Amino acid sequence: IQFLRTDDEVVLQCTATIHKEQQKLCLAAEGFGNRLCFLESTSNSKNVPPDLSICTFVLEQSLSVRALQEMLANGHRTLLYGHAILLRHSYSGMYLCCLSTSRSSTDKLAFDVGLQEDTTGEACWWTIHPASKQRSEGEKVRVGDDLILVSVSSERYLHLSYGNSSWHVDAAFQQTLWSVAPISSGSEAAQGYLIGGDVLRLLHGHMDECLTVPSGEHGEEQRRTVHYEGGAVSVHARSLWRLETLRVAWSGSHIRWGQPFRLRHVTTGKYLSLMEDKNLLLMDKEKADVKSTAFAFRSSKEKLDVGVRKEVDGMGTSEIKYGDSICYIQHVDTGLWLTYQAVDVKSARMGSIQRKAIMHHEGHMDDGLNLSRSQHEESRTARVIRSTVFLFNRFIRGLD
Amino acid sequence: ANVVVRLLIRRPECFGPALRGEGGNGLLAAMEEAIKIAEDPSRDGPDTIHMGNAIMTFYAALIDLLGRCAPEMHLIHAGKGEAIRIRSILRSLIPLGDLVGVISIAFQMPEPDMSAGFCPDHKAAMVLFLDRVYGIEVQDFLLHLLEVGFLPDLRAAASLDTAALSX
Amino acid sequence: TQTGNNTTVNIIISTVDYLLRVQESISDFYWYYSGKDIIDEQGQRNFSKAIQVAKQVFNTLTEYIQGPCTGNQQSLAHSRLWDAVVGFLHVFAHMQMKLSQDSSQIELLKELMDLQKDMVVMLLSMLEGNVVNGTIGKQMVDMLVESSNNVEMILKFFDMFLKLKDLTSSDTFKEYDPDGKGVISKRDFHKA
Repeated sequence: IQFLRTDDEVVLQCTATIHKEQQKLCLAAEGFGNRLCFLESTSNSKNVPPDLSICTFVLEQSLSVRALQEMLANGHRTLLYGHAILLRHSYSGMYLCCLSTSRSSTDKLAFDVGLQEDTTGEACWWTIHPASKQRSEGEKVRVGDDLILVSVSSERYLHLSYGNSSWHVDAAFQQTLWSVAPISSGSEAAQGYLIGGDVLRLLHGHMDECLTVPSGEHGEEQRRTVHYEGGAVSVHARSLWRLETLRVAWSGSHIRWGQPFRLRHVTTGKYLSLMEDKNLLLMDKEKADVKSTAFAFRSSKEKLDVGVRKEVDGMGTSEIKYGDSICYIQHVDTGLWLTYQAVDVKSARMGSIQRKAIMHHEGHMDDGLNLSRSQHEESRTARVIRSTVFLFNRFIRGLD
Repeated sequence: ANVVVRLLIRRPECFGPALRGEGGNGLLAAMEEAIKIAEDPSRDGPDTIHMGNAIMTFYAALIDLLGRCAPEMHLIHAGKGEAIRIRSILRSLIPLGDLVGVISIAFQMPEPDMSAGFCPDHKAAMVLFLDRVYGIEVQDFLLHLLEVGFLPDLRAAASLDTAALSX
Repeated sequence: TQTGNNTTVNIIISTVDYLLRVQESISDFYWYYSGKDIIDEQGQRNFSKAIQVAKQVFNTLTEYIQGPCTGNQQSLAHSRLWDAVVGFLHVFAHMQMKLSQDSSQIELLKELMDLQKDMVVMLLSMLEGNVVNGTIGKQMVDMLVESSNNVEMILKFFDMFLKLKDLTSSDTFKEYDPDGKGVISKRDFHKA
């Protein structure tokens, strides 16, 4: 019943039944480094989580065909069928458009869909149509409605093309159903309050230290180690974290206490995993189990409530702030709590001051985890750092 | 013209499977296969319907429809947007080199023969389609087209003394 | 609701649906008539015909809710009448400005103003049984904040043309040119 307003972050998912197996494939865009889009596996999120950060778009304007053609020949509105929309990528800030070149030799007549900077022309606009006879043009669209996206320039459908390895959405004449899952309703997002899908870091009340990993001077296996550190790391790329929630809809809502969410490292792209024989480390996406990598924030140390909140399909309630919100990390499996150690012996105390973070039952009643969100500049810099270091490391081995 | 293009592209099955699909390439192979089928009577009815000639006529009719359905001679297309879009759709569906190759086949000039095969009228549809969708405005393109598709046919037409069975 | 039968159908909702259809049609025909300040004979006829049709539909809706029947009140409240009426407000706010710059469209302007009067009396007949905290008032303030721009333009129009009956023939303009039938050089009028 909830309508799709403007200036809201939404997700474009679809269902694909290939090889007698159904799957939910999403629309994603890397933005920096490449132009064409690709697909993301929202389903099968048990061992491999989907990168929801790059599968989020925002609707800028919703004009009719006449208004669009008039503006081309030259507000919180409501999305209607038959209108034309402008899908701006939420992260990169570029705009979704229909490219002109071709990549799939199997479709000698289809075009690609990607991102572009300027909003001129008919390529960056997409007209909306229903996928059922019960809704005609001009009616208001609501959540869960199956939609059909048609290019304004090429007059092609945003089609889900099938391939052995080229699972890439293109602009073909065979239609495909697309579901619109809201993330942030664009409503009054409580300033200073914790929002889902945010990139932030942790601090202490009277220690001025942050949770981080070793820098690039050490190997990747040494960067996998986790500890606390102060100083210039307070403003650093390897000190930021992302709360990747488990839901695919409304994941950018007000995060409340107790709900599970993965902790993603923006620089390395890995998650805080835990195997009981050792402490917590960093491990990649291809084996990230939900139970192993799910965490939560408690407001106390007791175990009064664990399975109390199940699912809220909405924006939620503004509960957790950034400054005056002392959280406590709690795993969904072991239920342990953060503890700071003294791994550096007295022989090397005055050198590199690092106190490893071991998660245990008792802990110390002086943690005082204070949230601190990082500006959009810092987040974009850290993610493009990860992307370019990944591409450059692959290039270095491929050339070597 | 606009609604016909819209309907044809919405239901893409109207085009020939040799031209459209994940199988056949396009008009070149279609025309070659039609020529071999027309010459070989093992792929026909053993006044019967020559399947090769019928395939050729179908493709010629489709191309003539697309050509006459092209927007204009750029009278309104110069300042219109939808005309440019329709022209781009037509160009993207049918490649130019395929059309040039199909034009350059140089049918024989025959004691008469049977005209229930590659009729010379099939080339006129391709010529009209080239003129309307692409046109002749490039010197090297015009010269190469004349060289590959017109001089042999022009010689075949000029090589008549009395046996004129095909006007 | 034809109580006594077994498959009752709502005629009020169907009338609202037809009104919404004719409203979107009028909006599209206007989006076609944007930029060109010329209305031909067909451009006059096709507008007057739809104006008469919309006026008749509005009169039918007024008669549906004219008597204080809370049933039809709530039926119009929980329906798609608000979209039709906000579309009509949006098209009026621009036709009122477009038809006034040039002549040969005074008949179209008069018919449109009549249709607007019938529409406003229709939406006024929804409040004859109003309560200080009724739902119809909430919906009405909703459609007002949803079309504040167009209604502000139309109020500016009405205020601008209502501040003229008193601004001219009360203090000075009546004795500027006392010749006979109104004659003005249009330059003394400007300063006036």
